[PDB]
Amino acid sequence: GSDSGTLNYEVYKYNTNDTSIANDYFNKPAKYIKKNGKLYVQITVNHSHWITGMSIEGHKENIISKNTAKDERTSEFEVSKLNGKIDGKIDVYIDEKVNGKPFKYDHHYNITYKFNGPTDVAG
Ligand code: HEM
Ligand SMILES: [Cl-]
Ligand SMILES: [Zn+2]
Ligand SMILES: [Zn+2]
Repeated sequence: GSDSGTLNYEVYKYNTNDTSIANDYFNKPAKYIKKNGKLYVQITVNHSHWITGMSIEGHKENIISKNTAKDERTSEFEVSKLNGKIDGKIDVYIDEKVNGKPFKYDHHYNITYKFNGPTDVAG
């Protein structure tokens, strides 16, 4: 195997096998890195300015890069596995026009990640 690379994943509605409304805001694929004996994923979101916070498996995002022009950011999370489901949280805050009409949105959600990374890279 390889201790770094890309991995496919999907974001599911919490504790279901259904695609989350959140899923479109997550760029695919992510990357993974194994370092200091631990496993990490590096996930890029779009509409970054709408997503005020993220955590996975109880760990808050560590923002490693931002692209202000594309309204994207890349966040690193420690994970217990590269293949399988891990619950996470996302905070969303929107206050701007949608189709010309003011829209406001302020929610904190649970989500379930399904990671489809390699099975031969252990912690
Ligand atoms: C204009 C933008 C958006 C609209 C109109 C919208 C609308 C909705 C609606 C109607 C629900 C169902 C709530 C319920 O029935 O209780 C929902 C749930 C949800 N939304 Fe939002 N949403 C928007 C943006 C976002 C964004 C940017 C994210 C995250 C990046 C997000 C993440 C979620 C999550 C995680 C749920 C819970 C159910 C699921 O996982 O699909 N939404 N949204
Ligand atoms: Cl979490
Ligand atoms: Zn809030
Ligand atoms: Zn809410």
